[PDB]
Amino acid sequence: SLSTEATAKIVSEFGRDANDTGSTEVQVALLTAQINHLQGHFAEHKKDHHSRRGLLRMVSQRRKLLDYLKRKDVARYTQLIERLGLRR
Amino acid sequence: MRHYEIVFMVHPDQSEQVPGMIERYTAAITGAEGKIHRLEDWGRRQLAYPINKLHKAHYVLMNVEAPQEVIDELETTFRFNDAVIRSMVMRTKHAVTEASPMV
Amino acid sequence: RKQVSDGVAHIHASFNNTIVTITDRQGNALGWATAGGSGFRGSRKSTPFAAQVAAERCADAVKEYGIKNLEVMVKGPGPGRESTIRALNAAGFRITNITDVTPIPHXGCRPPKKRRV
Amino acid sequence: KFCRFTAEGVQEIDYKDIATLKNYITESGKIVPSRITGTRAKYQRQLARAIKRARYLSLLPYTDRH
Amino acid sequence: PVIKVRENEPFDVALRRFKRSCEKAGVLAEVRRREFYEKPTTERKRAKASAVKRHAKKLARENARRTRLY
Amino acid sequence: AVVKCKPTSPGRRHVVKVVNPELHKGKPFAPLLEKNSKSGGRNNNGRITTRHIGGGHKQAYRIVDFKRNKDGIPAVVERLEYDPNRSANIALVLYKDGERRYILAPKGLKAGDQIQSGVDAAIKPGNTLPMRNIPVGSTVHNVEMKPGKGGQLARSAGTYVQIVARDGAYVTLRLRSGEMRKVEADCRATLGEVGNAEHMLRVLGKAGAARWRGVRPTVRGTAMNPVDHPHGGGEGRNFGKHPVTPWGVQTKGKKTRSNKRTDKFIVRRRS
RNA sequence: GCUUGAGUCUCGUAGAGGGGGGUAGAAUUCCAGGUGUAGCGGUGAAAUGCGUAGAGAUCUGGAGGAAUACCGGUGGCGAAGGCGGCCCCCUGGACGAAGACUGACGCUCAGGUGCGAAAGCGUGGGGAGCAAACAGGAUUAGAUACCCUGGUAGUCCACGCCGUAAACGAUGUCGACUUGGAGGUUGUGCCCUUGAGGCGUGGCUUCCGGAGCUAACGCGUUAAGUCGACCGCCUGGGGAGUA
RNA sequence: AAUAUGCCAC
Ligand SMILES: [Mg+2]
Ligand SMILES: [Mg+2]
Ligand SMILES: [Mg+2]
Ligand SMILES: [Mg+2]
Ligand SMILES: [Mg+2]
Ligand SMILES: [Mg+2]
Ligand SMILES: [Mg+2]
Ligand SMILES: [Mg+2]
Ligand SMILES: [Mg+2]
Ligand SMILES: [Mg+2]
Ligand SMILES: [Mg+2]
Ligand SMILES: [Mg+2]
Ligand SMILES: [Mg+2]
Ligand SMILES: [Mg+2]
Ligand SMILES: [Mg+2]
Ligand SMILES: [Mg+2]
Ligand SMILES: [Mg+2]
Ligand SMILES: [Mg+2]
Ligand SMILES: [Mg+2]
Ligand SMILES: [Mg+2]
Ligand SMILES: [Mg+2]
Ligand SMILES: [Mg+2]
Ligand SMILES: [Mg+2]
Ligand SMILES: [Mg+2]
Ligand SMILES: [Mg+2]
Ligand SMILES: [Mg+2]
Ligand SMILES: [Mg+2]
Ligand SMILES: [Mg+2]
Ligand SMILES: [Mg+2]
Ligand SMILES: [Mg+2]
Repeated sequence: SLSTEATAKIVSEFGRDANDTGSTEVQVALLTAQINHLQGHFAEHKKDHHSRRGLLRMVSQRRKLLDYLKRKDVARYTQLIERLGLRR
Repeated sequence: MRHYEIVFMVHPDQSEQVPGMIERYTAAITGAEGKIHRLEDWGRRQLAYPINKLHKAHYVLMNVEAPQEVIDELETTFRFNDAVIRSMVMRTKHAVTEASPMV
Repeated sequence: RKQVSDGVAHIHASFNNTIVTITDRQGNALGWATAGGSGFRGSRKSTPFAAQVAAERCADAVKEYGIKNLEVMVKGPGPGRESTIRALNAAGFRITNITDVTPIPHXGCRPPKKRRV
Repeated sequence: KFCRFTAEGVQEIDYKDIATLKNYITESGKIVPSRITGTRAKYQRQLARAIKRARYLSLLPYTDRH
Repeated sequence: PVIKVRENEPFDVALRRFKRSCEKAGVLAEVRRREFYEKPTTERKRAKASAVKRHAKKLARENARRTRLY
Repeated sequence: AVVKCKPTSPGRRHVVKVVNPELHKGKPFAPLLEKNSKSGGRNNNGRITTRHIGGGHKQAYRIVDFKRNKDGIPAVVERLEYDPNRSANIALVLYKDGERRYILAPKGLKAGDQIQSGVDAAIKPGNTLPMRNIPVGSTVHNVEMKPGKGGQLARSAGTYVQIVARDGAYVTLRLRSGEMRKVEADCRATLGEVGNAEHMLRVLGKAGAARWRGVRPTVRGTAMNPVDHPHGGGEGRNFGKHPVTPWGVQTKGKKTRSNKRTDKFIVRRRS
């Protein structure tokens, strides 16, 4: 659960329009922000398996969106992974 | 900034020290920038069951808009303060500024 | 020897025996009687008549304290909840309070395993 | 004979109103079932929560005999 | 289940009122329930069975209301 | 960190070592060291009083402050250090007036932590207060038995003493042995357990690891000869004796406390 | 290219969903003491056991562990295993209304990886109650059982491992279509909230039953009906899920 | 409360 202001910042810094909340890079950036936030939580709650399942679901959704972006428009994918610091 | 409802019941012998408790607690919250939204002293009420063999105690209600941090220092305050015989702090959906049903 | 006037009668009626104890209002026991001590073994030890006899015997054993009225506190699920109080009032104490004080854990420990007779 | 809280529009049973809370506890301090009291399920859950909080705050007994 | 014998309340009616207060509290039912430990599987099974039999009885009741016997 | 070793050799096969990485790797603080010569278990008569002691690595005594006298002056934990003289680790702290000192390291302490002693000290781990000010139900360490004498109870690694009650000028404590002892209310104590709680998980793995700590071999009594030990003697592996110390006192279960001077401070034995 | 699949955002919603920390009262047990006597406890009867060294009962004050009466509901949440006192911190999912956004980004899944009741194992703790093992009493032809009286591991915690259950709605996941009725629970809209009313619409869930299907029993819009996609699995019984 | 068993074509 990202804060509403954090979601707004991510949309504003990754999408063409401030109302562009469904763009592929917007979705991937939201997923990456939440995963980075949750890493610290799961460093201290190793036995929170039910939450870890939702984290893994976000991981897989981000992977699917990244594959879609890569096989569609490659340059956007490369710029996105550059701005997000994802290895692949 | 989360809305909290703090109810703490004080040893009757310290009925005179309760105003000092309230002043220092509200000072702490306002210094932490949190706003007290409601505050009412139930006075000394009889107890539905004895606590530490005490049958009466001095109830204090206060609704605040304090950061969770300063709420935690008030938690430790109630813990290590031997006069506050029982405390309960609750998250509320919104601030409550009305009048409590016991007024 | 000591005069108490106002006493409390604890009845403890389990499925097998009834213990009736008269105390002052401080828990200091003044006397007691049991269905097993009233001459009942086994099949008969846990019957309302046995509880009645035990209560009568306890009432007579606590006579010289001059007890006039009794609180009554009942514990357990046994048959000796009914005839015991009847026998107390028939003995003559003014029964002013009847309370059930049966322990009911608010969960509590784990009861013994269920029998398979 | 229905749920008084949904008859009144109140959506939370505030635990500080022992005058209302008493209506829904037996004299032995137990909570009265929703079947008996006619309260709908949501307000029965809210009511049980409020009763438990009041019992913690000693505004209600956990039981009659203490 | 605490009662107070009031003014001009005879013993028999005081005992009767105490009996009804004890039954209203249901204490003996809980004590006979707690005498032994019954597994959670047994608790769930017998709760489901009691509910099933109640539903079947009420359906049979308001179905046989529409049945003539003699 | 409890790190098992690898069985690269029979002496290393079973070795388990607690490698704390926060420990200072430099040399200890010089102005608080002292000479500490070994004894071998020999007293001033030169006879072996305590057997099975001798050898071992040379060590230097670290003047650890068990009194926490400097009260009212906050002290910041400069660093944590390895003390050879004890199971626990020590902590070089530095007061605001420029004095450095060593303290027993409580659990969860790090470099940069603030600690304080005195009546008005904040009731937080690492701090030192008298027990009439420490809340009941607390867990403490470095407990004093006489006011101002210095800490003596719960100083080993990972131990702690629970303040279970307060009765007037006394307070009742539960010690690690299970004993229930009365201690004057003005005896100081320090909050929290003692650090290095993993110390008991280390396995020495070989005889040399014991010898490095000055623990000489322990001959079983039954291997001796009847002139040497009550258990000695026998054509074969014989016994038939009730197990006794080398000096004839029964050694299994025969209680030996006899201090009626302090029997009045024991509320309950450890049995 | 498009949007009706899929997904994101905005507002709220209900919940024993999870992890961490604290605390509350009831109760059993034990310890110290007071009153107080000869029984208690147990059973189908009985005895072992407890008790005149003063039990049981009753009262006071402590200690400690475990589980959360009533609410409680073929109620709720969860992918499953499962989860129920209260409070706080971190956190996952579902759902509804209106709009905007992306534009097939989807469904399934061999091998792989994760989770996975209980019992069990390793280390360190803890240990009230219950209780395999065990011992005694009884029952019996015998009774290494049921019953009784005690009782250890273990149930509890931290971490690690096991990876199995009648792990079951014995019913793989996803999607579409095909008469109903009575509920339960959770939102949302209209009016009249004109008496908590009706009138719709969503989500999940329980019972009965229609066509159809089934060997029958039965399932029956939450299909075992009519179809599509992918995967798993079966080929007489025993041997054997064993070597 | 205890109440074990039933081999000779059909
Ligand atoms: Mg039994
Ligand atoms: Mg010398
Ligand atoms: Mg030695
Ligand atoms: Mg040795
Ligand atoms: Mg020998
Ligand atoms: Mg020899
Ligand atoms: Mg010699
Ligand atoms: Mg010698
Ligand atoms: Mg000799
Ligand atoms: Mg020899
Ligand atoms: Mg020899
Ligand atoms: Mg030999
Ligand atoms: Mg021999
Ligand atoms: Mg597979
Ligand atoms: Mg287990
Ligand atoms: Mg084993
Ligand atoms: Mg184990
Ligand atoms: Mg163990
Ligand atoms: Mg034990
Ligand atoms: Mg036996
Ligand atoms: Mg047994
Ligand atoms: Mg299987
Ligand atoms: Mg199951
Ligand atoms: Mg099932
Ligand atoms: Mg199966
Ligand atoms: Mg799948
Ligand atoms: Mg569901
Ligand atoms: Mg059907
Ligand atoms: Mg079929
Ligand atoms: Mg096999």
